[PDB]
Amino acid sequence: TALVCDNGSGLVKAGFAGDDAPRAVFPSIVGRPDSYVGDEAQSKRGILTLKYPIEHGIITNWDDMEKIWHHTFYNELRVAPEEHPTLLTEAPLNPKANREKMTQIMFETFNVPAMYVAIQAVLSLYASGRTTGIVLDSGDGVTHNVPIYEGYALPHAIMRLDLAGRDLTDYLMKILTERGYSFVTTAEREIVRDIKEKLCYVALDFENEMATAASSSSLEKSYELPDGQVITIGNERFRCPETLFQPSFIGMESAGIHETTYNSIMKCDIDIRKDLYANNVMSGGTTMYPGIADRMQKEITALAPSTMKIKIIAPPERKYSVWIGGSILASLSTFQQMWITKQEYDEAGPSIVHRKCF
Amino acid sequence: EHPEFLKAGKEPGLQIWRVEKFDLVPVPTNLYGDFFTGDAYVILKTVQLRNGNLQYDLHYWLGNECSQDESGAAAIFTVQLDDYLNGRAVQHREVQGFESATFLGYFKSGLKYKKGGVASGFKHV
Ligand SMILES: Nc1ncnc2c1ncn2[C@@H]1O[C@H](COP(=O)(O)OP(=O)(O)OP(=O)(O)O)[C@@H](O)[C@H]1O
Ligand SMILES: [Ca+2]
Ligand SMILES: [Ca+2]
Ligand SMILES: [Ca+2]
Repeated sequence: TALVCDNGSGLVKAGFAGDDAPRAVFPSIVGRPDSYVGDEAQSKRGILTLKYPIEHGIITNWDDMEKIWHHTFYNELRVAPEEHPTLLTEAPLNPKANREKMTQIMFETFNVPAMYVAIQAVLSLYASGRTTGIVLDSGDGVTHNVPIYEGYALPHAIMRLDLAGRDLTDYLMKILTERGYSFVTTAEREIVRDIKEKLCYVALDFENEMATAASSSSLEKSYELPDGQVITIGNERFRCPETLFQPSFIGMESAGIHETTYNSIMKCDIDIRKDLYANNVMSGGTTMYPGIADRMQKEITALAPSTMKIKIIAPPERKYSVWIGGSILASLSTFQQMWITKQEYDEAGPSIVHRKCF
Repeated sequence: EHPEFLKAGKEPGLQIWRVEKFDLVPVPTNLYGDFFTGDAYVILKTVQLRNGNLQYDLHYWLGNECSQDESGAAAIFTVQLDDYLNGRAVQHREVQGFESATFLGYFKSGLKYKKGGVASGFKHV
């Protein structure tokens, strides 16, 4: 049985190929005073220094990443990695040296019999039953637009936006404090993250919603804190994820996700653009806000020629789309010869990844 | 190296496979046109070119009740088959009830739907 590991900036999603979901999902955090990983590192944070080995989807601390992988194999999946072919995922535009490093560690440290690296956004498109479309992938650290044609991403047209879940959590903290409460500490950050995931939504028309919020209490919701206190959240519910469409909310001069999507499509060959417009696939935890698909449909419609057929696809399981695509791919009868084997690695070294894995 | 890849697009005509538990399985020629709505299929139409070469259109057909592993596999198999044919196939996504005119054209007595199909390849978590 093959393994599938999807490493993100905020969360590791890991499991077995052929399963419909990852069996292990945990924070991508390593703590040192001789090391703790994930939830156990968070609960003991007062006595250690915490580090995130993945920043904006890219691995930047290889010592800490090895610990993430060790913990995944032994503590979470409880496997002997030397027994299992392992599929890993990577960010769009992952540097060549990083790909090689990933390969080196898997074969030389964990001694896997076989490995493969796949682009996250491409796996999500496959999971939606598509070979052509544009993916909006938004997680905890980074947001990408990735146009894909007949199975393969178009590198020149990929857009990166350094605004995701973490920033939205921090912003909700700020505007709840401005409302009258006080959310500031690291323990209060975890509470706000839960409020975000439970109560936030995207307004179809933001200014209309801001008017409804000030004239009525129909959009207000109550949330019980862990100490027992009950708070009321009003326009903050939709103002938080509006930041995705209006990055100026947190002082960013970047275009919103609707504009980056349009921009990405417009960088692609004119003959494929229609297929892109009709296949906008959303993936990642930060696309989980209710109403996001309806709003994107509205915004892209306003940007495109009036006769353009536009469709936004937002699968309920899109938190795990990348992982599920990997599970499907690694399970295929045809995938057996696509793995990089230990033998092939011994013959060719780490550069084999550039020839075997697009 | 997959047996069915070796057989794909050797001569003009129509070839149909069904996604069955992460594998591509040939559909009996007598059963062409009768699609299980709980399943996904890969269809290759091969046309003789005047130039001696062959023209390839790959269509992946997705039944209303097919499982995520089946629709996912049908799409990936399509990419892999296209790659195997040196990129020369044109890929088409065909959704039950919304199939293209050319796809519907392949079945001279008209395509029909039937409820049911093969079980999912996924292990449930
Ligand atoms: N229902 C929800 N609504 C809004 N946000 C959510 C929801 N569920 C999860 N999130 C957010 O999604 C983020 C994690 O998603 P994901 O696992 O796709 O990111 P990642 O892969 O760790 O990061 P990246 O892809 O940026 O490297 C967190 O910020 C989390 O708060
Ligand atoms: Ca991710
Ligand atoms: Ca089926
Ligand atoms: Ca092609």
